[PDB]
Amino acid sequence: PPVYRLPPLPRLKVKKPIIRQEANKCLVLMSNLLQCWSSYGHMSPKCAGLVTELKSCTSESALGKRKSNINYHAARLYDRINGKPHD
Amino acid sequence: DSVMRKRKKKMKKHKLRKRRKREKAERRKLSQGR
Amino acid sequence: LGQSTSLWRSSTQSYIYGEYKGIHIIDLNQTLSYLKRAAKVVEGVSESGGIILFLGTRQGQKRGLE
Amino acid sequence: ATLNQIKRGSGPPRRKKISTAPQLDQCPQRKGVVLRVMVLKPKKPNSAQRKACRVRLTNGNVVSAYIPGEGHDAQEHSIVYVRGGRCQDLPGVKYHVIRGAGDLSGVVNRISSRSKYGAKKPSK
Amino acid sequence: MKIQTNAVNVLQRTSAYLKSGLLKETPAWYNVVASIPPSTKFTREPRFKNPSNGHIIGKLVDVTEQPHANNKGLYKTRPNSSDKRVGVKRLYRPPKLTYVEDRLRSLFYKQHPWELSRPKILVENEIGDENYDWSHMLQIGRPLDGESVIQRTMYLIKTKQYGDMVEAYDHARYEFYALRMQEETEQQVALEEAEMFGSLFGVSAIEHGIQKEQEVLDVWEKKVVEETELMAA
Amino acid sequence: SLVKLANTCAHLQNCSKVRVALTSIPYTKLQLQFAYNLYQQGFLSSLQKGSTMGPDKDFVEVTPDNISTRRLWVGLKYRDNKPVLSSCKLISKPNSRIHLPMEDMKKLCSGVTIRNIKPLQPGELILVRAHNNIMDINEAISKKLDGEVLCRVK
RNA sequence: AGCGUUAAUCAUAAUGGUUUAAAGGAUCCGUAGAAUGAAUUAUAUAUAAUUUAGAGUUAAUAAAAUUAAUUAAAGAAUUAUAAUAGUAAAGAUGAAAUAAUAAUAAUAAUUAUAAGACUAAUAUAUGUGAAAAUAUUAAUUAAAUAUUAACUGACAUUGAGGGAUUAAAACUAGAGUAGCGAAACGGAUUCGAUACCCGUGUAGUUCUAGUAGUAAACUAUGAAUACAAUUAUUUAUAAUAUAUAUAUAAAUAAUAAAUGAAAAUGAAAGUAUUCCACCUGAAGAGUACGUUAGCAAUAAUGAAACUCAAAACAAUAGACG
RNA sequence: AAUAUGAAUUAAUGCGAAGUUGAAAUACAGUUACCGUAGGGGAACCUGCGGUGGGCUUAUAAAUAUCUUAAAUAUUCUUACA
Ligand SMILES: [Mg+2]
Ligand SMILES: [Mg+2]
Ligand SMILES: [Mg+2]
Ligand SMILES: [Mg+2]
Ligand SMILES: [Mg+2]
Ligand SMILES: [Mg+2]
Ligand SMILES: [Mg+2]
Ligand SMILES: [Mg+2]
Ligand SMILES: [Mg+2]
Ligand SMILES: [Mg+2]
Ligand SMILES: [Mg+2]
Ligand SMILES: [Mg+2]
Ligand SMILES: [Mg+2]
Ligand SMILES: [Mg+2]
Ligand SMILES: [Mg+2]
Ligand SMILES: [Mg+2]
Ligand SMILES: [Mg+2]
Ligand SMILES: [Mg+2]
Ligand SMILES: [Mg+2]
Ligand SMILES: [Mg+2]
Ligand SMILES: [Mg+2]
Ligand SMILES: [Mg+2]
Ligand SMILES: [Mg+2]
Ligand SMILES: [Mg+2]
Ligand SMILES: [Mg+2]
Ligand SMILES: [Mg+2]
Ligand SMILES: [Mg+2]
Ligand SMILES: [Mg+2]
Ligand SMILES: [Mg+2]
Ligand SMILES: [Mg+2]
Ligand SMILES: [Mg+2]
Ligand SMILES: [Mg+2]
Ligand SMILES: [Mg+2]
Ligand SMILES: [Mg+2]
Ligand SMILES: [Mg+2]
Repeated sequence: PPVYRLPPLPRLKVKKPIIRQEANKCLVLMSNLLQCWSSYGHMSPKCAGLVTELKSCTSESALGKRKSNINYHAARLYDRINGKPHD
Repeated sequence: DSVMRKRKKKMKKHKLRKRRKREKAERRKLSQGR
Repeated sequence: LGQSTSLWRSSTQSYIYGEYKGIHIIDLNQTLSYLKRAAKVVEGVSESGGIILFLGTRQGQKRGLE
Repeated sequence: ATLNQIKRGSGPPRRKKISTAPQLDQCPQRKGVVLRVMVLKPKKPNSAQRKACRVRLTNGNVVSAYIPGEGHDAQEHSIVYVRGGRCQDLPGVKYHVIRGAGDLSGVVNRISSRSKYGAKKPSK
Repeated sequence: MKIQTNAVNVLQRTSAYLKSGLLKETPAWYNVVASIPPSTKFTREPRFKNPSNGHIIGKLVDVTEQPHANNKGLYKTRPNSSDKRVGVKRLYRPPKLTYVEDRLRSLFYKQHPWELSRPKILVENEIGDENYDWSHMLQIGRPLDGESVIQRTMYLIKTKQYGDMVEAYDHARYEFYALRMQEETEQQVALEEAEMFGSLFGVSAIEHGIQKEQEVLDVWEKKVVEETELMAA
Repeated sequence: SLVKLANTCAHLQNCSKVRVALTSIPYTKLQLQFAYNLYQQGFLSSLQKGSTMGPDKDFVEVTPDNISTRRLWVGLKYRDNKPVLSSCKLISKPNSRIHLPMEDMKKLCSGVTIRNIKPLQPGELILVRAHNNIMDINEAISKKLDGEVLCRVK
């Protein structure tokens, strides 16, 4: 296969350490409720428990719950892992 | 030439072109019949 | 067992015996002679009462160094 | 810079002189007649009022000559001798009127550097 | 990296200091270094033999040295393109060490994959101390493996009992097999004996394996349930 | 030829720079003579005929069958982390070839710049061709040979 | 017994340079060269006879389908016209308007004709070409790689003058003209807006035959030869016992050394040799005058006076956006 | 015929003086800047066409990893053992 060797870089590091955390539960519930209220008119009792669940979630604060360290291993091992020729 | 230095040359060339445009009728008069 | 074929400082060419298993192999008669020479100078400074300093930054080396 | 190129005209550039005073015509002084006598504004940024003059030399060509010293006696026709100095702050004047000789008189009450101007020795 | 003058010319630099009077007292090492001089001759030295094979590096086969006709029946009357190129880099680049035994090793483990599963200690005991007569396979310090076979093959080749290499290899293989079978029988019968005389083994190998699998499965199950729940939501 | 000589000099310099031990040169008469002169003065450790691939152990006669593949192998020389043959500047270049009489050579030897040659140095060797035979400039003076000032090694 | 000053002469850096500071010709071809250029021996730098290592010639065997010129095809769309049914907006922009937009029935949609001009992916301009250039398909003619075999026997290198090709714009004819689009006109924007945005859109862009010979024609790096330390990538060649690990070359990417004002160059910006081009402070100036060439625009050639002690590059640390 | 000097009027250019009109360039300089060329504009300039970088190489993750005697054995060992 085609290998791709980089040039000498200043610092191997992920550009942005997106953590990729899970979406909020309260937001999901709110979206579900919105979807339900699309159908079934304005406020029918099919979404009677969903609204209650949303209220329970968003009682203390609007959202329920409130970093990736990959730099350390890349930073550490860049100089080793290089195919940089000798001094 | 850097770009800054080139810009003086460019300006000179433009001025020359302008002069030539101005002195077209005069040049024509000078050229024909002498 | 020398470093590797791709991690070669050609400055060290005289010392190496040949390559095998994708690895330069150090001429060991040469190694022996240099070791003896080194050993003799180590002995000499110890005899003269000199300060010998053993420097070894790698992981496992500490105890033997001490 | 190849050997052949050098042979057919190439080498280090040589400069002798471009003559500081061309209008003087390869000689120490020339006599001239003053035409007008001015007061020039110097170049930036040093400022004064420089007592220059315009002089038609004997060879024919006309020249802007500086007049040194405190006091200058020069009319619109005075006999004046020009030498090849240069007034550095005034642009376009590359000459000095030599001051002891001609209708240009020696600078008055000069004690230091008297030969540089016209000044005679006071003689006690 | 440039060849450093200042690492090996130490005594000269100090001798100068001593001469000057910059140094009042001589170092401890000074006399010792004078007695035992450094190399200071950091050359690229050429090599003319491959040590493993014994091939000649430097020489060139001439047109006069090849009188007879070539493959495709053409007589060499001129030097070729490669015979004119100055092959100096071959003298200096270190030789690729080749052994006939490597090919035999490769063959053996192709023929016997499960010989790879027999663990191999690579940490050498005194290489000088050993003294193996390859008349037979079973040496004392050495275990029974493909290596021993190969050594036996080489011995046979040397002695010319089997002139052909392949036949010698086969013979060595057949010697090995009998020994392996004997080893296999030994362990089984020892196990049988142990069973007979009331020996008690707490964890058998298969039981151990099952236990090992069980923990992994338990780990998987909890994770898998969580994943299914996530998928549902 | 003189271009060849310059090329071999350049090659020698290159080899001195990187510290190779044993170096090939083209197999010509002038070149061989030059190499022999260097050896005798003490710049080369070894001098031996051989193939394009390496120096020859035994004698091999050179013919039209070999000649294209033939080569002159030469051992370089180092001492106390310094190469012996530092330089190989030639004097008579192909375009401006210079031919001195004996007096001019004497003057050069005794510290006089001649025909824009820096006069010869303490541990230097100016080689001189005289009737297709390369010599030291001092040797040429002694024998009294008006010759081409070939090259300069230090 | 002169000292000043002016006017002059000699010395005071080429023991130089041209990627980025002045300075590589747009590119090749090739004449002269009083330029340079292999091997061995023998004659008294040359002649002579021998060599094949440079440079060629012709085969054979592998590969490759590229670059020219010419001829013949293909394709998505675009605009225009017409029909169908269908309904009030459409198109545009930062937001708006003006317009061959639309209640004369559009726009969108579906069809159906025509016209030009372009060539999605593959694509890396990888590669190929002397350089300009060059990627839809096919054919024709031309030229092209490597290794072997044989032959020629230095026939070579570079190349002033010269010659040929040379993007875009421009020009002269004759076709062509969908889209784009200098100019022009109109609408916006703006204090103003001879602009940036939008709309009509003529030259032009297209072809055929020419003229012209310039571009940041750039790798801002002339051509050739010999040589020098490593690694990784591909590509091709040979052997290996077709798929392995090996030997070669070739290119590309990191470097060592070396060079360098440094940035950095890295088989050249290194070590050397040869040949050609070109530079010698900045302004004035690639201007004027003159000459040659062109249908012309213009192209080449190319001064001086006047005026300054400036002017320029690499890198450094800030401030600033 | 060539050369030199003069010429009403007229053009370029230099130096000084820092006035007016804009704000073209340097940062993404507020439309990337410049080369060639053509057309237009009080003036810098604007616009078309191809070229160039002396502007964007300024380039920096879709994440999960394994079984053999855990010790009366390894871990201790100071020229001993063999
Ligand atoms: Mg320049
Ligand atoms: Mg004074
Ligand atoms: Mg006095
Ligand atoms: Mg000089
Ligand atoms: Mg330079
Ligand atoms: Mg060029
Ligand atoms: Mg140029
Ligand atoms: Mg070229
Ligand atoms: Mg395409
Ligand atoms: Mg040529
Ligand atoms: Mg183009
Ligand atoms: Mg055109
Ligand atoms: Mg036309
Ligand atoms: Mg428009
Ligand atoms: Mg033409
Ligand atoms: Mg032009
Ligand atoms: Mg040009
Ligand atoms: Mg181009
Ligand atoms: Mg370095
Ligand atoms: Mg140099
Ligand atoms: Mg680099
Ligand atoms: Mg003239
Ligand atoms: Mg012109
Ligand atoms: Mg006349
Ligand atoms: Mg007049
Ligand atoms: Mg204003
Ligand atoms: Mg602009
Ligand atoms: Mg912008
Ligand atoms: Mg601006
Ligand atoms: Mg701008
Ligand atoms: Mg603006
Ligand atoms: Mg406009
Ligand atoms: Mg443009
Ligand atoms: Mg910029
Ligand atoms: Mg940049």
